[PDB]
Amino acid sequence: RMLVAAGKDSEAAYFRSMLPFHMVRFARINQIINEDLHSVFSLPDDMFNA
Amino acid sequence: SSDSGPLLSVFALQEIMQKVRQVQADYMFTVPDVQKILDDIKALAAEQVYKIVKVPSISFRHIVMQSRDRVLRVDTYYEEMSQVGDVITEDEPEKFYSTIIKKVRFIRGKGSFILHDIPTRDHRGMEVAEPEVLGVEFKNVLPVLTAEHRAMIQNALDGSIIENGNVATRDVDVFIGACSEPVYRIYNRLQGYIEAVQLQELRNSIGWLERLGHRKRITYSQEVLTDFRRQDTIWVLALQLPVNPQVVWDVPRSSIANLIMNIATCLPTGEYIAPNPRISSITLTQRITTTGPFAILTGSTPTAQQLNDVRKIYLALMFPGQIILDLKIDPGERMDPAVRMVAGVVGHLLFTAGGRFTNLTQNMARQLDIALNDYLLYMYNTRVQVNYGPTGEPLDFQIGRNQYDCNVFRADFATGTGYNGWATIDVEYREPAPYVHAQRYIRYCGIDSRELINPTTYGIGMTYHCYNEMLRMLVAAGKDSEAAYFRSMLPFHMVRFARINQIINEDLHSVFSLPDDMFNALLPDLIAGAHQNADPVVLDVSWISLWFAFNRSFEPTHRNEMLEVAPLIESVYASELSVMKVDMRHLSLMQRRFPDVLIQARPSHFWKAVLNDSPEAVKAVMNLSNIRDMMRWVMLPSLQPSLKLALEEEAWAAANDFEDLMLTDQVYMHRDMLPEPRLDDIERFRQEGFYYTNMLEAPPEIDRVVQYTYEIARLQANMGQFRAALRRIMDDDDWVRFGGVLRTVRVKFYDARPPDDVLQGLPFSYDTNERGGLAYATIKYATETTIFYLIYNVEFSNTPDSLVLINPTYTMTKVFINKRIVERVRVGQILAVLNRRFVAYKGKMRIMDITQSLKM
Amino acid sequence: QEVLTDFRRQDTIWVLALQLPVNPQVVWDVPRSSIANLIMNIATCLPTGE
Amino acid sequence: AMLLAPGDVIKRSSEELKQRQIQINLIDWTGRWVVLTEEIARAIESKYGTKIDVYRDEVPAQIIEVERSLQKELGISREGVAEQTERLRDLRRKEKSGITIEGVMSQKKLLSMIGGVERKMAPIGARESAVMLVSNSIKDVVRATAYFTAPTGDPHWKEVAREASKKKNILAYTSTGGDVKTEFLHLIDHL
Repeated sequence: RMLVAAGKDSEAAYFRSMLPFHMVRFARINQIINEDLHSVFSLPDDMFNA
Repeated sequence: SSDSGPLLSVFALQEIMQKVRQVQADYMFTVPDVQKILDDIKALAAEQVYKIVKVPSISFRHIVMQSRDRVLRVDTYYEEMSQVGDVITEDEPEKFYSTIIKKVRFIRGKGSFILHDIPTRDHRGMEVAEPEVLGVEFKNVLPVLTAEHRAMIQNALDGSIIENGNVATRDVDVFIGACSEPVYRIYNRLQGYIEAVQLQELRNSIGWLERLGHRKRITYSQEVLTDFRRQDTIWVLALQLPVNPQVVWDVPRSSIANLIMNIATCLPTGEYIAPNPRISSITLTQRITTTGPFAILTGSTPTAQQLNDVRKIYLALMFPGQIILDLKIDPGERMDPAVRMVAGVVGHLLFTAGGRFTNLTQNMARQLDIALNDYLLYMYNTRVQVNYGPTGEPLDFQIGRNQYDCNVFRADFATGTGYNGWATIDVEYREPAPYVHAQRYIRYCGIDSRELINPTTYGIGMTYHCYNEMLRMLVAAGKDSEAAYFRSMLPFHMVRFARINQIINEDLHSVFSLPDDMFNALLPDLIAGAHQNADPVVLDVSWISLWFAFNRSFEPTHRNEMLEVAPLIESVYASELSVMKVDMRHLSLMQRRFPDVLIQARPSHFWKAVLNDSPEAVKAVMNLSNIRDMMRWVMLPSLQPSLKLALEEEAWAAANDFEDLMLTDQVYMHRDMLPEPRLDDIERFRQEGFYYTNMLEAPPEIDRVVQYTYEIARLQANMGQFRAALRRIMDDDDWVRFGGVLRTVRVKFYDARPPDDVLQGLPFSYDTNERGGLAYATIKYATETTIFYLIYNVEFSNTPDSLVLINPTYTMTKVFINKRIVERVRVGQILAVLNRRFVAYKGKMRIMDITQSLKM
Repeated sequence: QEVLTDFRRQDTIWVLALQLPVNPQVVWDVPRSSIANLIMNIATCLPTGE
Repeated sequence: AMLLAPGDVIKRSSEELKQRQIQINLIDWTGRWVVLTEEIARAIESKYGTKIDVYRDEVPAQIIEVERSLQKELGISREGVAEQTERLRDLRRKEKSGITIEGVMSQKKLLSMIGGVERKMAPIGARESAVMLVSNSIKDVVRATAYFTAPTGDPHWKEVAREASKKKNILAYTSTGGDVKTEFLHLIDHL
C-alpha cells in the first residue's frame, strides 16, 4: 500500500510477483525450526520469553 | 491476418503462461489444445446419462442341478458388482475411498434406464407380454421340468396381460415384472423426476432460451421453440437452462479460466484490414534530418511479433477491466524518435484512462504524457509561440497564438480527462439481462449498439469530445498535416469502435463474463493498490504496435461455430461442479457416520479420490490456471439442480447399507466339517438337491462367541498365548469374531473339491522374528474373503464309499450376510418373483432432449 | 509395521548402562551454558541444504 | 457480401477490382523508369499511391528528372532538391567519363507517362465497397450470398450455377444487354 501510494509503481509489480517464493521459503524455515531443531539443547520457554 | 476464437485463446494461454513461469519453487511445460478441450466438453454435453432399452437387464438367473424338482435362484446384481473396484487395504485411505466412489457410481449407472417399444404379442384380443421383457432367465431349467409343473409355468406366462395408464396426459403401457431393490429405487426416482419436470420447468427453460436468442441476435428453429407442445413427445429435461452464475463463479481462483473459456466459446472470427488506401501516409511537419522518416506508411505489413502485439492490444480493448497493457522496450530494434513520438499521440485516442474503468496502467499513462509533451514542444518546422507554467509536471504549458492550456491532457484516473472516457457515459443499465449477474452495457465514445451501421457511409461528420479537443489542440500548435491526417482517419476510427462495441455488447454476454460487483471495484482497487481479489492480467506492448493498431481494424467475417450451443455447455459444467460438491458432502457425512470401521482420512485424500473419477473434460476445463479454500468452497450453499444430482442423491441414500455394497466386518471362524453324503441310493440323493455354503443363515448365538481385535491379539502375543488361546477355543467348538477392518467378499461356484487356499485359508496372518537382542512379532488380518457354493454331482458308476474320506477335512472361515444372495427353491416359485410394477412407452411414442434438437 | 513384544531369551543376559528419559534440568542448570547448548544442538540437529 | 461471376468477367475487370480493393479468387483453365533518390520516390508514392523504383547504377536505362515546378508542386524540401541535383551532377560526371534522362516538368506529362490518376475531393469512407470477395470456385459456393450471370460461358460455370441456385435465400442478377463489365461494375457499386 505504501509503495503504491508513494508512486513506486514499477517495483510494486515485482514485489507482487514474488509472494509464492517468499511464502515457500518461510514455510520451509518453519518446517525446519519446528521439526528438526527440537532437542533438549533447545532454549527453554521462560528464557526465550525473557 | 486471420483470427479466431481458439487461436486467440491459445495465444492468451501462451502469454499468460510465459508471464507466470518467471517465478517457480521447489526446483522439480505444455500448452493445452483448446480444440480438444472444446470437442471433449461438447461431446460430454451431448452425452446421455440415461439409456433407452427395449428389454430390462436380467436380474435373476438360475443354475440347473441334477435334481429335476429343485433349482437355485441367483441374484445377478450381487454376483457381478463384486468385480467393481479393486481390493481394499487399510494402509491407504485414498484407494479405499476411490473404491467407495466407484461402487456408489455403479449403482447410479445401473439404475438409469427407460423402457420403450417392448415386444409383445396378442392373445384372445388381449395383449400379452413376450417371455423376454420380464427380467428372468428360466429358459435353461425348462428342458428338465415335468409336464405338470411346465403347464403351471405356461399358465403363469399366460397371465402377463398388459393394462393402460395415464402419465403426463399420455397413455402408457403398464405391466408387472422382476427387478432388484437398489435398481428399482433408481428407476422409480428417474420416473418421478420425469413426471415432475413436465409441470413448469420445461416452459421456463424454453422461455429463457427464447430471451437469450432475442438478445444475442440468434434465431432458433421451431424444433427448439415450439416442438415441446406436441402430444406425441416427452422431453426429459436432463439439463436445466436458467443456470445461476453463482455456481460457476464460486469456485476459488478461476478468473483466468473463466476469461479463457469466454474467449474460446463465443468470440467471432474475422480479419484485420488496413484503412482505405484513399488515405495517404502521414507526413510530419519537422525540419529534415538526414536519416529521419519523411512519412510513416500505413499499408506496410508488420512483422509477426508486431502482429502478436496488435493482437494483444485488441484483446485487451475487447475486455475493458480484465486485461491491461504495459510498455516494453527491446535492447535492439533501433527506432526513430518519430514513431514513438506519434504513438504517444495515438495512445490518447485508442484508450480510456478513468471514469469507470481503465485499459492501461499508470506507467503507460505517464509515458504517453511525456511523449505527447515532447511532441508538442520539440517538433516544429517553424517558430511557434509557447508559454510555460509554474509547476514541474509534464503538459503544464500553453501553446499556440490562442491560450490553449494542455493541463487537461495529463492523465488522471479519478476523472479520466484527456482520454476516451472524457465526459462520456461509458457504462449504463437499461433492462434486466438473460444473465442476472451482468446488467452493464459498455459503449465506447457514446456509440449505441442498438442500431446497425453500414461501413461505407457510417462515421462521416460525427465526433466525440476527446477527439475534437485533440484535433483543436493539434491544429492550434501549427501541425496542419497531422491534423488533416487525423481528420481523414475519423470514419475508420468510428467504424472500428462501432464493431468493437457490437462485439462486446452482443456476443460476449455469458456467465464467464465478470460480474458487475467485481467489475465496479477493479478501478478503485488499482488506485488504492490493496489488491485482494484476482489481479488483472498485464500484457507487454511496443511503440510501433500502437501505430499498427491505430492503422488496423477488426472485421468479424462470421460468428463462432459454438456460439449457438454455449448454454448447454455452461449448464453441464455447473451440474458437474454441483455433483462433485454433493459427493464431497456425502463422503464427509458417511465418514462421520461410522468412525469405528471406516478409515480416518483427511479431505485431501477423498477429494483426490473424487477427482480421479470425474470426467476428464471438466478437469481439463478447470485446470487451465489449498485446503482452506477447498473447505470454504464445500461449505457454500449454492447448488445447481440436475437429473444427475437427483439420481446421485438417491444413490448415496441407498449406499447407507454396506451390504448393498457388499462390504462387511462380520467375519467369523468356527471349525466345521465338509459333508460326506451316504450315497447308498444314488437316485434318491440326486432327486433331493444338496449343497454346502460358507453363508450363515443366522448370526451365531451370543455368549457362544468371543470378541477379538488388534490390541487383544497383541496382548495375547505378548505372552505367547495367542495361538494357544485360539487352539483352546477351537477345541471348545466356540465361535470367534474379528472386527475393525472392513473386508470385501467374492462369490464363486464350484462343482468339485475347491482349491486348498480357499479350502483351508485363514483370515489372519501371524509372524515373528528377532533382530539384535529383542524378540519381535507381527499380526495382520486378510482383507479379501471368499464365499463359495458347492454343487455335488453324482453318477451311477461310483461306489457309496467313494465320497467318504478316511480322515476329516476342516474349513475355518464363515461369513454372514443379512440378505438373500442364492436361495434353494422348488420349481413352483420360479415366477413368484414377479411383484414389481413397470411402465413402458409405446412404439409410436417419441423421446426427445434439447441437445438432440440442436444436433450436437 | 512391527509391535514390540516382552520376551526374555533363556541364553541372554541384558545390560542397560543408560536411562533414556533424560531430565532437561541436568543439562540446563550449568551456568553460562547457552553457547555450549547452542553449539551442541546445531552440531547434532541442523541439516545441510542448497 | 460475396458474389459469384463468370471467370472471363473477372479476368476483364481485374484492374478495376484491384483498384476498388476487392480480393480476387480465380481459377484458370487454359521498360520502366527510376527516380534519382529514394526520398522523391517515397514522396510521389505517398502522394499518388504509385510504386516507384530507385536508380542503382544497374544498366543504361531511362531516368526521370523531377523539375523545379514539380519540386514546388510536391512540397519537396530544400535538402531533397540538393540531393537530387547532387545525383544529377554525379550522372553528368559518369557519362562525361566515357543512359537517358528526361526532365519532366508538367503534372499531366507525369500522369500520362506512368502512375495512377490523382485523388478526387470527396469525404473518405471507412471502406470503398461493401463486398469483400468475388470468386469462381465451387470450393466456396456456400461462402457466397449472391451470384451474377452473363451469356458468356466457362467450362465450370454451369455446375457452379446449378450448385448456387439450390440455395434457399440467394440474390440472383442477370445481364442481358449493354456491356457486361459496366453492368457488373454498377452492381458491385450499388450492392
